[PDB]
Amino acid sequence: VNRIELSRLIGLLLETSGTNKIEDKVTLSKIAQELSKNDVEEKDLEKKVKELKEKIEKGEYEVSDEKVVKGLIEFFT
Amino acid sequence: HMKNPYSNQIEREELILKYLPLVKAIATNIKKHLPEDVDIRDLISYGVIGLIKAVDNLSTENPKRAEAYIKLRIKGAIYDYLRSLDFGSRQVREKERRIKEVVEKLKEKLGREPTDEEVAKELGISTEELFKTLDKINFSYILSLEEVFRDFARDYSELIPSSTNVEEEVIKRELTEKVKEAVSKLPEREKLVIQLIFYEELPAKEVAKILETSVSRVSQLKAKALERLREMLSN
Repeated sequence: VNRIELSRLIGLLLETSGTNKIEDKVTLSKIAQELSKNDVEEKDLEKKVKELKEKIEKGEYEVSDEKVVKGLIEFFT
Repeated sequence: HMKNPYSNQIEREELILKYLPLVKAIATNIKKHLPEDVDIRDLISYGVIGLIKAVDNLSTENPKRAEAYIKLRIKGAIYDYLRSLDFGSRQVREKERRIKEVVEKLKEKLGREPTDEEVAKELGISTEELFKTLDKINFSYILSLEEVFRDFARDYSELIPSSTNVEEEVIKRELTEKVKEAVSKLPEREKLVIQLIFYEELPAKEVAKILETSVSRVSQLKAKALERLREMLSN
């Protein structure tokens, strides 16, 4: 599944007849379903928020142009 | 040295397979700025098409460079699809105006910043409807800013493959410094919101809890900051 299934799904994708766009939309959806099957996104989200808020109120949080630059560049490029 | 067809086929699949986690990571990160209604499977879908195309049009033998290129095409394919949507529509821009007005009207009327429940009330909609609208508005500014960053990428992704590591570092430094110039011209409040959102990778809802304000407030600050950056980098 989390390997065997993906390889099989990619195989169906790269084989396109069978009417591409239609079939592929489903195959692509299945690939997406496999990649986000065990999703429990928030790992330390709640703690990170608290730690950050507590640090901002304690006046212990540095806002630098470097970090903002790293943020934007990493996100867009 | 020539290569057999079965081999080419397998190398390709392994390469696709190898980067699928990257498509997930990128879609998830972009999802933090999208209205809840946008299906991550759509993002991943387009992201995979982008991945396959990048793998095929690949010839660079500097792995880290192959990856940076793969990453770039994935984001590109996802933004290509999101931009084909109604994010920059007039109806969205109109709602943004109405919301700003409502917010400002409540600010004076209450002497304080309104809550999201209060903003949605003066508008005659649910808070879920409001959160969606603020997400579409904010995403429009993300798209516009992406157009700028893509203009840069469209140029340097044509140079780096035939450039040396030292030259690549120079090209990258010119980009970081150009962004650093624009960032420096942001108000303390906006800069702080931008850092929590992009450097800390926190959705607006989480930023609202940290700054002890409303989502509507964090959203206007994000939109304003994003608008500034676009004009700054465009000039």
